[PDB]
Amino acid sequence: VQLVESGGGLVQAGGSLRLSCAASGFPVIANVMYWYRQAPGKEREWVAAIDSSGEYAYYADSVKGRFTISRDNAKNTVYLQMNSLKPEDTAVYYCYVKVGSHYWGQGTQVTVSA
Amino acid sequence: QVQLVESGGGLVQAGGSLRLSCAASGFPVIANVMYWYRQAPGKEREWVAAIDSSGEYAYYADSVKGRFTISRDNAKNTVYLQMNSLKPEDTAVYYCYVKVGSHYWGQGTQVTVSA
Amino acid sequence: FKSFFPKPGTFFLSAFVWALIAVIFWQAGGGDWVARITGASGQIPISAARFWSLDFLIFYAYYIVCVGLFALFWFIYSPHRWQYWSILGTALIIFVTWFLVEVGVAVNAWYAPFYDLIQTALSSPHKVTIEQFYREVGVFLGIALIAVVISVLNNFFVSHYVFRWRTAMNEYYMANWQQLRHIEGAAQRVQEDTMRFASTLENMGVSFINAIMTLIAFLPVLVTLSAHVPELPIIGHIPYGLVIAAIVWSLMGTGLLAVVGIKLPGLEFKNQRVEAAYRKELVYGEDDATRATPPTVRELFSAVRKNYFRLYFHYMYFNIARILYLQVDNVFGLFLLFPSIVAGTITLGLMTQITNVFGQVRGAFQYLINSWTTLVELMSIYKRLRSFEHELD
Amino acid sequence: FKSFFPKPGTFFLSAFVWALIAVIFWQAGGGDWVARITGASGQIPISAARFWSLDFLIFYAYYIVCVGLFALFWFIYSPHRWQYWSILGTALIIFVTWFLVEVGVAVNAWYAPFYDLIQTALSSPHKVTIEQFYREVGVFLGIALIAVVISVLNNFFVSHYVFRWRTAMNEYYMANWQQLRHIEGAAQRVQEDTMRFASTLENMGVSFINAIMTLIAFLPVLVTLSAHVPELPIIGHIPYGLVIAAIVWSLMGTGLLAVVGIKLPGLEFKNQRVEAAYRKELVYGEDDATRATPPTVRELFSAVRKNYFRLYFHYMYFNIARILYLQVDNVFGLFLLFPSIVAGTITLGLMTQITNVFGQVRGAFQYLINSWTTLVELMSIYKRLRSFEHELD
Repeated sequence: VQLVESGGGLVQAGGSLRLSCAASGFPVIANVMYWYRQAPGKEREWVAAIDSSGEYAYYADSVKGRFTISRDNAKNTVYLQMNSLKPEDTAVYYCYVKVGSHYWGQGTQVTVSA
Repeated sequence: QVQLVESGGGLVQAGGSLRLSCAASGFPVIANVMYWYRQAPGKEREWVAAIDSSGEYAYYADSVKGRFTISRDNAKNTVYLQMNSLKPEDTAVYYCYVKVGSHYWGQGTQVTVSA
Repeated sequence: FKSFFPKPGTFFLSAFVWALIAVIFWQAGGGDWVARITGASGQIPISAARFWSLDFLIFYAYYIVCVGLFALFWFIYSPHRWQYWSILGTALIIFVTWFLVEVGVAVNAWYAPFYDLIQTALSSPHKVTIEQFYREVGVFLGIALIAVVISVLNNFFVSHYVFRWRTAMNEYYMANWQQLRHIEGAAQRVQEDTMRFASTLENMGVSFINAIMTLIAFLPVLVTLSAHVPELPIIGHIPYGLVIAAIVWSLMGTGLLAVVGIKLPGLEFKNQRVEAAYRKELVYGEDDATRATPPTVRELFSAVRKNYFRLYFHYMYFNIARILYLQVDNVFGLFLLFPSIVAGTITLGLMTQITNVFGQVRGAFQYLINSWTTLVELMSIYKRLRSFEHELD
Repeated sequence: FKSFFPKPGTFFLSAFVWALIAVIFWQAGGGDWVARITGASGQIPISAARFWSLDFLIFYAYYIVCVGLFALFWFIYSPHRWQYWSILGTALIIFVTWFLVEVGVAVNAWYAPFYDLIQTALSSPHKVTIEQFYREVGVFLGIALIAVVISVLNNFFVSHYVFRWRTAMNEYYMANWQQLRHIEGAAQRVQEDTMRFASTLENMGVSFINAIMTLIAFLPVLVTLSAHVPELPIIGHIPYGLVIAAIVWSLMGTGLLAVVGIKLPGLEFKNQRVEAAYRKELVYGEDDATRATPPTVRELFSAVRKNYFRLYFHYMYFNIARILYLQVDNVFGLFLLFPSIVAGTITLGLMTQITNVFGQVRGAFQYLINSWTTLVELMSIYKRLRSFEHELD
C-alpha cells in the first residue's frame, strides 16, 4: 500500500477544499482509514476517520461538522472536504492506514490565509 | 526584580564534571525553592533539580539522580549545579527558574557532552 | 400497604400511567415548546450553576405541576390520613434521586476539561498556571457542596418517611391488637417486621429507581463519547462499539456472578434451618434433663457442620468469579481505549470520562442485582406479614 | 479462648515476643546476611515474577522456620487438641494477609510505568505501538491472577478456621451442658454467641493486622515518592511535604469522623433498649386486656419515636461530615500535586501512583477504625459469654 495525497492549496478564510487520498497496492477495503494533520510548531493531530464500508465517520472536536470524510471503496480512495475554513486550519495533512504495518501518506500542505 | 544569570557549562568529553552557577540579582530569593531545568535539542524542557530555601533539602529527577548535585549558597544568591559522570545525552540548554510573585527564567547555558 | 398509601394497586397503576404520560409529553413534544416559550438557550453549564439554569428550572416547575395535579386528584378522589407522606414524600424521594444522578452526570462532565488541562500542564513544564487548577477545583467543590447538602437532606427525609410508614402500620396493628393477640409471634411481627419491611421496601425501591435513572442518564453520554473511539482492540471497528462493549461487560458482570451464585441463597437458607433446629433442640433441653442428649445433640451439630462446609465450598466458585471480574474490570476500561490512545483520537480528559461512565453504568447494573437481593427478604417479610394479617380475616 | 488456643495470655505474649525478636533479627541484621549468603540481588521485578524471586523465597523460608520453631516449642511445652488449627492456622492467615498487602504494593508499583507509557502515547499519535500496552496488561493480569487465587484460598481457610473455633467452643459447652442448663438463654449462647464471637474476633484481628501492614508497606513508598514533590500548595516547601500531608489528612479525617461517631453507638443502644421494651410489653399479649393496654403501647411507641428522631438528627450531623470528607478526598488527592504538575516534576505515572498510595493509606486508617468498631461488639459478646461461663463457677 502506497498512500498518495492529492489536492489542497491556498484558500482564504472561509471556503472549501477537497483532498483525495488514493491507495495503490494491497486492498484497503476492510481497513479503517484515518486523516491526520500537523500544524507548524505542533505535533500531529487527529482529524477524521472512516470505516471500511464508509457509512460510519468519526470526527475530531475541532473539525466536527465543518469537515466531511467519505470513502469510495471501488477506487480505494478517501475524500476529505473542508468547509468554512478558519485560518487555524493550516497544516500538512496526512493519510493513514494500518494494513499489517503502518502506512503514512506523503501529506499535502493546506494554507488558509485570513 | 530578580534577574537570573547562568554562568559556566561548556564542552566536555563525557565522564567529566561541570559546575553551573545561577547568580541572582534583585529581590531576595533566600526564601524560594529554586529550580534547574533542562531542554535538549528536539525535546521540551525537563525538570532536573530543585533546592529548598536553606539548601538542606535537594530534589532530583530520576534521569539525573546521584550524578547531579544541587547546592545553595544564600547571602550571595547563587545556586550551584554540579554535573558528575556526564553521559552524552546530558547535552542541552540548562535554565534556572525562580518564582517570586512572578516567574523568572534565566538565559540558560549550553552544555555539550561529546562521546 | 393499605395503611400508608391509598388503594395500593390503583395508586401504583395511576402513578405509573401519569409518569408515562408526563414523560411522553415532555421528552417528546411539549418540553421543547415550553423551553422555547421560556427562552431557555439549552447551553447547560459544566459548573454548579446548571442546577438553577432555565432548563433545570422549567423542568422543576413541570415536575412540581405534574406531581401537584396527581396529588390533588388522589386527595379529592380518595382522602387518606398519611396522603401527604405517601404521595408527596415518595415524589420528593424520586426527585432527589434524580437530582443526585444529575449531580453525578455533572461531575462526569467536569472530569474531561480538568484532565485535559492536566495533560496540557504535563506536556511542558510551567505551561499552565496553578490558578487554572484552582479554578477547576473550585468548580468541582461547588458541585460537591451541592451534592453533600442534597444527599444529607435526602437521608434525613428518607429515614423520617420510613418511620412514618412504620407508624402507620403500627397504628393499624394496634387498632386490631385485641383480635391479633392469639396469633403466634404477633409481638415479634408488630415490633420488628414492620420496621424491617418498611426499610427493605424503601431501599429496594430507591435502588431500582437509581439504577434506572443511572442508565437513562449515562447511556446518551456513552453514545456521545463513542464518536471518538473508531476502533476496538481485537475485533476492530464495530458500530457503536464502545456502548456495545460496555453493556456486554456489565451484563457479564451482573449475569455471570448471578449464574454462579444462584445456589448461594438456597444454601444460606439450609444453614439457617439446621442451626435453627440445633437451637430448638438445645432450648428443649433447658427445662428437661432427658432431651438434648449427647447423641441427639452430636447428630444435630454434625448436620450444621456438613451444611456449612457446603456453603464454604460453593462460595469458592462465586469468590473466584467475583474477584477475577473485579480485578479485570480495573483495566478493561482502558483496554477498549488502547487503540484510541495509540492513534491519538481521545485525550486524557475523554479517556478519564469514559472510564468514569463505565464505572457508573456498572454501578447501575450492580444496583439492579442488589434490588433483587433486597426483594428476596422483602418477599419473605411480606409473606410473614400477609399471613399474620390474613389469620385475622 | 482456652478451648481453641493454649494458655491464652501466655500464648499471645509469647507470640508477640517471638514476632518482635524475629522482626529485629531480620529487618536489622541477619536478613541482609542471609541475603548475601544466598546471593540474592536487591532488584525486585515489577511483574508477578517477584513472588518467587530469591528475596521473597528467602523471606518465605525464614518465616516458615520461625513459625515452625514457635509451633514446636508450643506443641511440647503445652500440648493441645486444636494446636494445629490455632497455632499453624493463625500464622497462615497472617502470612496470607501480608502476601495480599505485597500484591497491592506490586500493583501500585506497576501503576507508574503503565501511565507513563499512556502519557507517552498521548503525546503524539502513533508514537507507541499497541503491543506495549498489551504487554503491560499481561503483566498486570499475571499479578491479578496471583491475587485472585491467593484471596480465594484465604477466604476458604478463614471460614474453615472460624468454624473450627466454633466447634471447639461448642464441644467445651456441650461437655458441661448438664451444669449450664440452669442459665437464662444458654441455647442462644451455645448457638449464636459462639459463632458471632468467633467470626467477629477473626474479622477484627485480620482488619487490624491488614491495616498495620498496609501502613508499614505504603509509608516507605510514599517517602520515596515524596522526592519528586518539592513543594505543597499555599504553604510552600515542607521538608517531608507529601508524607506529612497524607498522614495529616487521613488522621484528621478519621478524628473528625470518630468525634461525631462516638455519640452514635449510645443512641443506637438507646433505640435498641426502647425497641426491646416495646417488644417485651407487646409480649405478655397472652395476659388478656390487662397488659399491652392502649396507654402503655402508646407511651412505649412515643419513647421509641423520640429516640429514633434523636438518632436521625445525630446521623444527619455525621452524614454531613462524612459526605463532605468523601467528596473532598477525590480532588484532594491531586491538590497536593498541583504545583508538581505545573512545574513538571512528576509524570502521569508518578501522579497516579501517589494518588493510589493516598487511597491505600486512607483505607488502612478506615480498617483501623472498623477494627475498633468490631471490637465494640466483640466486647459485648465476650461479656455475655464470660457471664454465661462464670455462672457455672
